[PDB]
Amino acid sequence: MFSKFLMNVKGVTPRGSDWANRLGPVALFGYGAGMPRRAPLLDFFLQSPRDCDHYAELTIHDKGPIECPPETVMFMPVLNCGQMLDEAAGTETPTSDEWYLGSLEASTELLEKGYVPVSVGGDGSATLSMVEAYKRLFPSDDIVIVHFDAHPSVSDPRSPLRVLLDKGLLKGVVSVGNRQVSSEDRKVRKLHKMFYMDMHAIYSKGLFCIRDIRNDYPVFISIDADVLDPAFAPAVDSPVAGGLSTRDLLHIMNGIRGPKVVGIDVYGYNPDLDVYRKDNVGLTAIALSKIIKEGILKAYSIST
Amino acid sequence: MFSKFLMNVKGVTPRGSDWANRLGPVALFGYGAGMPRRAPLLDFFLQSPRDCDHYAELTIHDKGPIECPPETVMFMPVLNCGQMLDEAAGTETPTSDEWYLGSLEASTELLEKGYVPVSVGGDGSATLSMVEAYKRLFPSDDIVIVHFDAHPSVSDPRSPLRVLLDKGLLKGVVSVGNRQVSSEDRKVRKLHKMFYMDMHAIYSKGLFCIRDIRNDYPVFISIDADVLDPAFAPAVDSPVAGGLSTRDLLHIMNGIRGPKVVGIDVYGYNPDLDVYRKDNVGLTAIALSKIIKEGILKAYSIST
Amino acid sequence: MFSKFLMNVKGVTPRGSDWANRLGPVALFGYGAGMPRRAPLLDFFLQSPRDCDHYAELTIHDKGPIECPPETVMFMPVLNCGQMLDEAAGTETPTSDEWYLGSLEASTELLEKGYVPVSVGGDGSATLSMVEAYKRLFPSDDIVIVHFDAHPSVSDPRSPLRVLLDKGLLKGVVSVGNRQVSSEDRKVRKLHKMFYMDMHAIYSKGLFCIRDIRNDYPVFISIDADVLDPAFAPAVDSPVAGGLSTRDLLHIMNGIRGPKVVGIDVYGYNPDLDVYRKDNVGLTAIALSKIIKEGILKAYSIST
Amino acid sequence: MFSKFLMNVKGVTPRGSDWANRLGPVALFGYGAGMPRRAPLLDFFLQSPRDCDHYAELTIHDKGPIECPPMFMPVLNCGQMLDEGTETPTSDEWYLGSLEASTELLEKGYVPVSVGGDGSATLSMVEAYKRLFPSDDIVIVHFDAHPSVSDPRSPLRVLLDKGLLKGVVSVGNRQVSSEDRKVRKLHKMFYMDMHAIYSKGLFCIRDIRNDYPVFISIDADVLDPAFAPAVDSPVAGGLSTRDLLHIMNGIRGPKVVGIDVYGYNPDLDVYRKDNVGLTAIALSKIIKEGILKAYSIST
Amino acid sequence: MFSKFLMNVKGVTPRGSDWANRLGPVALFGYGAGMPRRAPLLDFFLQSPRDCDHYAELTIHDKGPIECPPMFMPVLNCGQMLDEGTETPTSDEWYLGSLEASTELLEKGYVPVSVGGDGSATLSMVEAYKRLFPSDDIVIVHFDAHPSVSDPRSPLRVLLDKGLLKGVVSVGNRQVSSEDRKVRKLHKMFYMDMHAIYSKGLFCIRDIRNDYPVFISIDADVLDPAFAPAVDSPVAGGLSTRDLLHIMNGIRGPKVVGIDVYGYNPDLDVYRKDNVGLTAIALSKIIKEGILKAYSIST
Amino acid sequence: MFSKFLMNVKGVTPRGSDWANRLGPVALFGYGAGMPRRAPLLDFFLQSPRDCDHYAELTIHDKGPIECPPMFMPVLNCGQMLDEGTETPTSDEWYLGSLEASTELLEKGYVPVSVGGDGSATLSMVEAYKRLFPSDDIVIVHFDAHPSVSDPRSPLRVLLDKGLLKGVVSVGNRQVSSEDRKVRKLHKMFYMDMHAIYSKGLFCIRDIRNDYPVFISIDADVLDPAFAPAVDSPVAGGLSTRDLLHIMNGIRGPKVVGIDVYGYNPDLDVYRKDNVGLTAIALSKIIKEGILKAYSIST
Ligand SMILES: [Mn+2]
Ligand SMILES: [Mn+2]
Ligand SMILES: [Mn+2]
Ligand SMILES: [Mn+2]
Ligand SMILES: [Mn+2]
Ligand SMILES: [Mn+2]
Repeated sequence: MFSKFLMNVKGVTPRGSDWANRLGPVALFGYGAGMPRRAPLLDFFLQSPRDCDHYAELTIHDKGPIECPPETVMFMPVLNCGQMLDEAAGTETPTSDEWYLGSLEASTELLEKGYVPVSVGGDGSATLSMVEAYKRLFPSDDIVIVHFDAHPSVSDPRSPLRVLLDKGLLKGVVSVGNRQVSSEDRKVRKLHKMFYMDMHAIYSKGLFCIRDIRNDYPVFISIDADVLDPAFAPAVDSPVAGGLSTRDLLHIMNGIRGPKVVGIDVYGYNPDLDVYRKDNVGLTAIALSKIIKEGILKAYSIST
Repeated sequence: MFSKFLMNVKGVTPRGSDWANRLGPVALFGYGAGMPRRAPLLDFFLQSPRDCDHYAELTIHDKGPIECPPETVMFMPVLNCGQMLDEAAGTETPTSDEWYLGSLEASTELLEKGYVPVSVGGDGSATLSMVEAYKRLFPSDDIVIVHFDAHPSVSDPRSPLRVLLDKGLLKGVVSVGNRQVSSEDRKVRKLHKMFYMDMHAIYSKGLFCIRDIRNDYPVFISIDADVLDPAFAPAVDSPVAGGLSTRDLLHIMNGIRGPKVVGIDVYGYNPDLDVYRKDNVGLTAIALSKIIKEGILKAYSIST
Repeated sequence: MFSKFLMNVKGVTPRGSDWANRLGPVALFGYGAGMPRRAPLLDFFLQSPRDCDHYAELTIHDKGPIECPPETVMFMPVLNCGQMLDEAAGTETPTSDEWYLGSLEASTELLEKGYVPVSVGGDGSATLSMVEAYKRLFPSDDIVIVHFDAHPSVSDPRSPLRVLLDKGLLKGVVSVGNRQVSSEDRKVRKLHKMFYMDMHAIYSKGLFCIRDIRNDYPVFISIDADVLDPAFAPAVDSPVAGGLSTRDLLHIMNGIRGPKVVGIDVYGYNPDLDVYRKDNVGLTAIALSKIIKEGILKAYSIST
Repeated sequence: MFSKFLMNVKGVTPRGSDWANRLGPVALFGYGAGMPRRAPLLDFFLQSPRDCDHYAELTIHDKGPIECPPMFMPVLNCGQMLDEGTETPTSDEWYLGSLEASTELLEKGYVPVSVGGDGSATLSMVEAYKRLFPSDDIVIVHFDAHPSVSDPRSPLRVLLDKGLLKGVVSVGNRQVSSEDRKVRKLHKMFYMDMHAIYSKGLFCIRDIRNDYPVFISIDADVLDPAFAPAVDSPVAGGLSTRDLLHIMNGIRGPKVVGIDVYGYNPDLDVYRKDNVGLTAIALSKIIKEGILKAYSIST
Repeated sequence: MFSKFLMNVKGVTPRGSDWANRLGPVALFGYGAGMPRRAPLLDFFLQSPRDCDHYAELTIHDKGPIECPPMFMPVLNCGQMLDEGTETPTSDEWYLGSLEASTELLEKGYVPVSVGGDGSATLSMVEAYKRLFPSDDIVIVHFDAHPSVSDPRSPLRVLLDKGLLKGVVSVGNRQVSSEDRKVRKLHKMFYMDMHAIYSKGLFCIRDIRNDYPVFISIDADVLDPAFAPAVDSPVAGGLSTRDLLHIMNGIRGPKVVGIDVYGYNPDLDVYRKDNVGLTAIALSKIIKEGILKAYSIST
Repeated sequence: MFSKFLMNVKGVTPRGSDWANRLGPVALFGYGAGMPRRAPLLDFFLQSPRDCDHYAELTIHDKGPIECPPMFMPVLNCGQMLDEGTETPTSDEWYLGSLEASTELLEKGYVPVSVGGDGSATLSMVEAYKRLFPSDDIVIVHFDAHPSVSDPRSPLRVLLDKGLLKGVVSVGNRQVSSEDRKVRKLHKMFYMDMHAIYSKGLFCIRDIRNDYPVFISIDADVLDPAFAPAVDSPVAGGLSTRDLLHIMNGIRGPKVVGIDVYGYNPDLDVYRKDNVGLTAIALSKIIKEGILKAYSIST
């Protein structure tokens, strides 16, 4: 089912010793749980340009060894691991648990090898397995999640974030851009000392006057695409109007401080729900392609 | 023609005495003058979530009696009155005057029963009849209109707003978000002491630094969908680029002060003009669904 | 090929002596290099309303003589020159050089006659020929370009902007809204004292707190449509997410200071790439129609 | 008695026909009610420079005729109301003296500017204007650390109570009592307190919307005691001189009916080693820009 | 010795049962360690007006019982700690005196407010609170131009070192040494220096997020010397009185454990011609709003 | 004559080879033209603390060799130009004295910092630099309440007229005359007046874009008289000390050619009860951060 994906992942050479005490490198793979079988996002992202908002450039490599560039050239090595699902191994459509353990292995592999995992696409359950993987290899390390979502997503006890909280696994969590808050959410937001920046807060209180995010701990970044306004990311199953611009998000992302990025999860993208140009290119693919690129930049250039 | 709609409306139980000196409740109906017969907005709005931007929840009821929830639970009772036009009573397509008197009755009924009327869909002529209805039952009460529109809409002497002004019916009017101002408009804006916030004013002067709207009088809120940027609400017959985000509008809405809301009119939505996702959901329906919800919130939580 | 266009352009009466020492008038034409043969933008713009953001009105005239309105009525005379390409002269599709010399003549003609040229549509090469034309008639005059683009567009030595720089033709250039900056770009940005406002700068540093653009020299305004966010102008071959709102651009445009506008170039629009409403109207056409109108306003009302 | 002062005022030539449909001119005099006989402020201002914050210049004249120039600012010096017996006027003597003086100057076409005093000049000058122009509506922009409407004797409270004002704006209050709030409610007065201004960020106050003729009243104690200590009953946490200068610039209206700068007590000032007081330096600046406003107010 | 002062404090009636689950009441006393025997501040504040910046009013009582009212603010005046032999107490005499006094007042249900001194009152008052409530966590909001943690003798450094604080916020520092930064690192203290505040724009500081009981400590030298010159070792480029007033308003928390206003030296003040000091006017204002905070703190 | 002062300056060891391609070092001296013989400022600053606003520290040396350290800030004290006969130097004596002194210190590799005076030090120091480095272009950032270019005798007007400057920035002007505007036009000088700064909101001034070597000139009267009253001809509505501190921080450039802090007159100051002047406290702070800028200027 995923075999082909995990096999080469296991055959990935660990990061070189030349990478002495410096951030990176970044391993990138496609994850498609809860989403239709056609997952263009990973493939779409790779064809997109390399130049970033900040003055640096991505370099994507299908194979190792990932050489460490001089701490000055501003290249950003990224290991393409391809799509987790092999769109050839029959028409088998993996289970929830089948997706979890598949993702769990990839992250456990890439982390032990020293790479910073960036899952792309999916329904956000990758956030769960990727975080549990990290605390498995680094039980001492504390983790804080900056979670971009229009939904606080902690009501359902099965929700990836709520689970992490329930299992006493997080040092803290920041909820950026919520605009659909329920009674259950408020209760959980109370019970768990959760810092949160709802939309009316962000927009009315400053916009530019965003004092960054003070984080002293390794950071996991998870971005539900519906955090963006439906006019920027319409390819979502649960859209809520009054969201972030792509620029809005790009800004807040840059202000995330911390020692290291434990991993990154960009999800919520459904191609059957997108808004397409006349050349059949979707708005949300254009939006999320940018965000993924700058997410990788944060993994390479995060600080405190 | 509308008969079926008005009949049950007449059979609506007045607000209970339990509602002692407190805001609400809210009655909601569909109005489709000047728009194609298929009016999904009302139906689309009802299927949308109940949780609001601010920490409260809507409750929609097809029937009375609308019990008053404890002044703490944060539920927001809404009486669904359904679509004014009965899409079954032949293919008769009502007249301008036929729409006016139909709307006029509904508002007169719901107001005497104590409900706050919220018209949804249409071309904005509901604003005219709903306001005249209020001043009919409350001739002593002064009224101020916060009017969201890309067009000042007071040039044509037949325009609902201009008529209200011409008939000496308003204590004042605020024009938010205009970006197509004609010579005739400026003349009328002069003649009638009209306060107004054009787009370049709003955007350049603050954005966040919006000192709210100081209103001492009962407020009618009318929102032409074209006040929003065509990228947020493309389903408009007269789009003008450079408008409000859904967030932009949501913000300014929250800063509307006053004793009570006399009524709310959300209009300008044309489904034949919308931009649709691949699952045939329109951008403007997603946008206006949010706005309607928060409009209802203002009726329940307005102050000075 | 273009003959029909240039012929009447040559037969255009020069601006009257009544236009004593005052800004304008404005000549407008359609330019389609690098774009599909169907170029609706010019035609779409003309059907759009006349009223501006600022309190003035456009007047479009197919023929002279362009009378000077009293310095108070706030009318803005615009000479429609029509589409450069005659969509009738066979299916001949002009060359790069064929487009350059065609454009070069039109600008040279209209400038000597006293008009301010505004090219509409195309791939931005009109910027090159229009500027060289101006310095041909006014070799003493210094020129500064305010360039709106998501790409700095100076890497390729053939690029219109880079060429102008390389040929020592500009007093200065301002690059507004870049978000894809390469190594080559940074080198050229260094070598040529180029002032520039990237997207993260604009958005994080102020937004409203934009101290205008201090220009002491005649200004050429060139606007690649991709400076706008793909949600506002998706009809671009190279979209980059995280761009300007139409409002964003409108704002920054207003803050352009200078003695006179040497010319205006609005380009980057590809109808085969647009996002269309259900009535087959494209988002980018709605956006750029507004921008073109306000661009004309700047030519008539620029100052220092 | 003031005797000599009124003589000069009564003998003042009316504004020229060249002045038709132009703002101004400005009549300036010294008023010392509630303050010690030594009132240096008028003299100190006159000694102060002529160039303004905005790019224009004052021109001061002890006598007419005040000709109208094409970017200069003509000012008629009318001198000190009280002349040097040892007469110490009563409240009514100061009132009727000011009321008469202002009534003259208004008819002459000038814009009256009272300097010094305890703020009672505001009462007589507004009453003077509304006596001559009952058709005109009047709005007062009042700069003060105190709402100054508790005491029924207060010039403002009186003006409000006699149904004489279309509205009042209270800028920079930071000592509001229960009684103050009561009066603020019934007379429906807009007000921008100190905690408000600073929290709202001072810069994003472009202006104050106004369509009626404006009277400007500035209790010196609106400024922080570190900028204007020469005040009876000072309240800390006030405006910088720039803060006030800024907010003044944003005052809109057709015309200025008059200006009253008061609250200055030299026996309470903080003096440099050369015996120049901080408050005299501050208020000298403020007065100059008030005059500029009289010449350049608009909507 | 203080003798008489403690007598009154020990004989203070505890808070009424009407006060149950309401913030307050407030106990107020004068503390003069490190300062000359002439300590006018307490008396000066008491003479100052009662109306606050926010719309409420103080009510001062020399004796109980302090009844709980439905928008008034009850304040218990406990008077000057030192009574007029020529006894000049030692550091330990001031410490044990304050420590005892505060321990009493806390048990009585009152919120202690020390006035005057050198900031050593902060030490004893926090220690008093944590002595009675070891379960309670404590966070200190510290206004000072100096981080004041270099000297191991400093009240703050001691409090931190004894593992007594959940956290500390240092607002308005503008003289930070290498040693200061070292201590700031290991004890993980949040701090908002002067260059930060102004560059971040003062207005967009809505509040400071806090869930634990708060002690407020205000070294007077945090204000610019032009607002509070009566300080030993002044540092220019500080807060306006409004600036401080603003930042104070944004202090969040369940309850105020106590307040210490210090750094005031009358021999160093700048005086008006009527011998009233600038710093007394400034700090009199600040003290009033601190009391309002004790009554209206929340989250 | 200055005699002794120049002796020390001429005998100053040049900057070490360790200093190669590093900003600094800094030479500091006292200059007293146009001011009374009692010039406490230099001594007062030297007595003031060493820690800066930004996290670094000054180290002051009366003599060399000034070794280059890996976050300390070496400062060479050159002392008072005038030594205690009763000689009172002429304009030319102060000019040629300063011009010679600065020419030496520049060749030694040091960055000259004049302290005190009437602003004529700006003239000689710039002339000194352009005498040694005609290839270098120079831009002056000038802090002043007066554009100070009306008088053809003014140091700035002279510098401009002799075609010696690539550009000039005038920050904080609030008294602009017709003649000033004329000179501002022809010499094309950028300027940020007071009404501009405050209306533009002070916080959103990240920096000033500049690619040429910078001379920093600070007339003390740019600050509000409530912060710096010790100035001849004060103008109200100026910068807070923080305001100036902030704007200074945003000065960009490759190197600082020199710094001139002037306008301080102790006979005009406002003194605390212990006879310490407000302006000495303010300007002592400002001088320290100027030195930090010399060490940390960039683009
Ligand atoms: Mn979501
Ligand atoms: Mn409209
Ligand atoms: Mn481009
Ligand atoms: Mn007062
Ligand atoms: Mn201190
Ligand atoms: Mn000066």
